Amino acid sequence: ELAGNAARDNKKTRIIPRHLQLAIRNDEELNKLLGRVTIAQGGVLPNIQAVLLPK
Amino acid sequence: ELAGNAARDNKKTRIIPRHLQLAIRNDEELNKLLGRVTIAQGGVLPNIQAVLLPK
Amino acid sequence: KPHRYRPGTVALREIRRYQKSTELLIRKLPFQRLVREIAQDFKTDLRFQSSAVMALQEACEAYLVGLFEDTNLCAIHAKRVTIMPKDIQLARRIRGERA
Amino acid sequence: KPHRYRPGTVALREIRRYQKSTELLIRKLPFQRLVREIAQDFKTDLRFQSSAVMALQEACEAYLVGLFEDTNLCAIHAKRVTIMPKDIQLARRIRGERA
Amino acid sequence: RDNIQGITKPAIRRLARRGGVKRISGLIYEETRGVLKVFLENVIRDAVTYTEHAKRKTVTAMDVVYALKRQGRTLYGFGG
Amino acid sequence: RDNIQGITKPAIRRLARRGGVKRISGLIYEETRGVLKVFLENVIRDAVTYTEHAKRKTVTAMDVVYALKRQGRTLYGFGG
DNA sequence: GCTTTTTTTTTTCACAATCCCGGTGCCGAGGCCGCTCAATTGGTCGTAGACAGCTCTAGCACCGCTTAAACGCACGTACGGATTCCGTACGTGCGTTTAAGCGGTGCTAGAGCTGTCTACGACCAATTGAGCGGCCTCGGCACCGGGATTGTGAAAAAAAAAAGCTGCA
DNA sequence: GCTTTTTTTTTTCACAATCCCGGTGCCGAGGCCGCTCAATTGGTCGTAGACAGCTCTAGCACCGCTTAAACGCACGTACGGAATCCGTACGTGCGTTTAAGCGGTGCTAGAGCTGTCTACGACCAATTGAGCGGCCTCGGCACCGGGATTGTGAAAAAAAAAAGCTGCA
Ligand SMILES: [Ca+2]
Ligand SMILES: [Ca+2]
Ligand SMILES: [Ca+2]
Ligand SMILES: [Ca+2]
Repeated sequence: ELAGNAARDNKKTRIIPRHLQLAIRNDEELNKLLGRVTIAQGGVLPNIQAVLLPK
Repeated sequence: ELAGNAARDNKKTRIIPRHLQLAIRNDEELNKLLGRVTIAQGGVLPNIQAVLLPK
Repeated sequence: KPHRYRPGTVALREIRRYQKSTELLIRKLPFQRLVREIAQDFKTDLRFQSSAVMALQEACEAYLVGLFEDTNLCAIHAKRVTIMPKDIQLARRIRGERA
Repeated sequence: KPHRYRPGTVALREIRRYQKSTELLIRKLPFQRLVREIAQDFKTDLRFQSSAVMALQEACEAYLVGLFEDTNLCAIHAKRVTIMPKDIQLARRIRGERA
Repeated sequence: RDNIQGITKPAIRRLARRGGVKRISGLIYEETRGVLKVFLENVIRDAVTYTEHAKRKTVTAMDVVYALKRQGRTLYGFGG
Repeated sequence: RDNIQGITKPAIRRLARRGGVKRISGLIYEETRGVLKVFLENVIRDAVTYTEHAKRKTVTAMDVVYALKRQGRTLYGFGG
């Protein structure tokens, strides 16, 4: 359901690893269920520490 | 073997939980084997970080 | 003059003392009441084996002692000697306990 | 009028780029030869399904990326923006990888 | 009652000492109570779960040992 | 020379980018190589054990998958 | 209040990243085959486990006193953090070199299968000792008091050191 | 050069705390005992995996071309770490307050065991359709191109703070 919505948001009719990764890691509970799991070709959530940005 | 040595070194005849703990954590291999194990009434190895000591 | 140790000297003594020892450092009763109190949220009118409370205490204190080691390393890493909430929080974030 | 970006600006562009992508970031062949090289030390004349070496890479890259996230916090925690070997060492200490 | 205060300041300081801590912020003590509580809730919830599955009205040490093993925090010496 | 040097400074820089790092000491590139070698050592050791146990001279993907699960780093998509 | 430096802010240009076109082309989703073997149906039969019913363990609560431990304040050192300051370790952006990747061919180790055979484990029943719960001694450990040793810290010596004073070839 | 002054440095010197010792007395480690239950011995049947013998998958060797990434190096900005400085948060120690820990008796919920019986899963065979690899086709996604659009910085000239100047209260 969630990965499908991630595919719909990227104008793709096909779910790919990234779409599953984005579904799982933006949802609190799934993320926790699969905390110790790596999703192949999943990548990471766009996230830059605040002190690293410019002013 | 190792828990007996810790006893003898404490001037004691009978192994106790401490003696096991000392024996285990002072051996690199056993400490690995039982890295996620808690030995009740074991206490911790004396270990004060060098920077916290007076000059 | 009345004698006085400098700040840091008794702190080190207390360390040597408690690291030498194995006894539990939380007072058994206030802990037991806390165990019963939390346990009510899940199920009321619960009994506890005495050993179950001791097990729960042995486990709590080993967790927290351990956590203080990691915390003390995080304070040292930021060139501090004093532990702070952010030290505990970082330690826990790295351990994976907290997001 | 030769154009120049300030130190940090391209780094910030690279972060943004790489976070958005999912493609493996180590060159595959030098990786494959490293897997084969280390595999010898346990058993000689070993063959590898291509998918086996790909699993190993997918694995190696996720773990290291993850470790960099934890390392990065250790640097920031010590009021820095530059990661250093001691940051990696604290991280792995707290994760329970090394003693 | 309201027993979390029963984890006193000095008792927190004692644990920290065993953990090698020399100097301790004023803010640590409430922060630690939070962690300790979170820790207990999780361990106990699983213990109680085991108790309820066994159709019992009394938590055993095994319930707690089994719960602790479930949290990757194995405990030896209480029938484990 | 060492295949470990085949994991180049630019590849390392990319990995740390994906992990949100902005600025990187020179020393890290060796340090990283150390960690990575130890990581592979540990995972490959256990995989090959599964291979030697299966009486094969070919390490399958599954061999790695079981090795990565044992090491607490479960892996999806490769015949899990 | 003024001048004299440096900030911080505000206002043009530049360069990548992106959306929106449009068109093109490749292969792998997607779904249709046609068995096939693994799930449904039906039936018989054992025993795992719900339930009652009982024992009797251990969990609970409650009083009462002692004393250690916790609680709150006064006091003050050393700590954390803010600033300024300097050196060069890193990031940037060029050109220069190199080998990763692509696509293709050519070999064959060895994964992985089929079929046959039997040694090796489940199964059972009789046998029967290793291991259990119960229970009683007795010597190691928990505890105490008292002296010996260790270790900290303040203020008072030894020494070193670092400036002011005199003469000085 | 040497005297004076000054911080270090170093030694004495009290005092708190922690360590060893023997003496004491209590309680669970330890071993013995008698019974019970699970291990062994010695049967038989059955098949699970070792083995040979074959197929043919996909893992390795190797070559040649096209860039794209890796590699040095010239350059400088922005970071790190050092040093100084300072207010107050935390440690230490004091008297005062709390309530844990102690032992005990008194009560009974419920954990736990035993025996009964029956509904429910195992085991089997005959049935048969869902799920299986195996194929074959088209549109969804890579890709290129180009040219807006939007974003995101750098730099350069302006619009405010910083320090420094008085002299001056
Ligand atoms: Ca400081
Ligand atoms: Ca016994
Ligand atoms: Ca077979
Ligand atoms: Ca198919």
